[PDB]
Amino acid sequence: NSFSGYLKLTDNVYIKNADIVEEAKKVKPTVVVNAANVYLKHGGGVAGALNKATNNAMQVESDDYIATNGPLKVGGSCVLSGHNLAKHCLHVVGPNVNKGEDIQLLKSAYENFNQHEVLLAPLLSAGIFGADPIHSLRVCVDTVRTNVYLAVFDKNLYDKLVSSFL
Ligand SMILES: Nc1nc2ccc(C3=C(C(=O)O)CCC3)cc2s1
Repeated sequence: NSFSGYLKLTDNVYIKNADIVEEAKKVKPTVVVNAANVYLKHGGGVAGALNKATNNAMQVESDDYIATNGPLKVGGSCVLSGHNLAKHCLHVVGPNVNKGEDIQLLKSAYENFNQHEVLLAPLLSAGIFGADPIHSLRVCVDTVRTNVYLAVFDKNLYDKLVSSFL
C-alpha cells in the first residue's frame, strides 16, 4: 500500500488524522520515525505504541544498540530496523521541556529527518515531552527539507493544527 488521505500543508509536509501504528502497518514505509528518549526505553506515548506493535522486538534491539554504542544525545538520532512497521526506524530524541531541556534542540531533532527523502513521523516533543504541538509543527515546517508524512491521532489536535496552517 502507498500513503493516502494526507492533506498537503507545504511543498514537502503532509498531515493526516491517523494512528501512526496503523499507518505504518498498512504502508510499510521506507522510514518510520520514533519519538525516542536517549536510552531508547520505549515506555509510553508513540514510542510505547510502536514498540508494542513489534511485540517488543524493537526494545530488545534498542537495548543491544545502547549496550554497544551508549545513549543518544538530545537532538540526535540512530537508524535501527523497522521490523514489521517499516524498512527502517529512525529513533529521534526531541527535548523534554518538562525536564528543563532546551527547546532550541527541537530544530536539531528535526534536522535528522533530512538524511531520508520520505518519512512517516509523529510530532516531536509533543505529549510526555511537553512542547506545544503547534510550535512543534512550525519547527518541522521551517526545518525539514525532505518529504514528511505526519500522522496525528487525536482529532481535536489535528483540527487545531490544520486551522493554524490554512
Ligand atoms: N497508537 C498510538 N499511540 C499514541 C500515543 C500518543 C500519541 C500522541 C499524539 C497524537 O498524535 O495524538 C500527540 C501526543 C502523543 C499518538 C499515538 S498513536
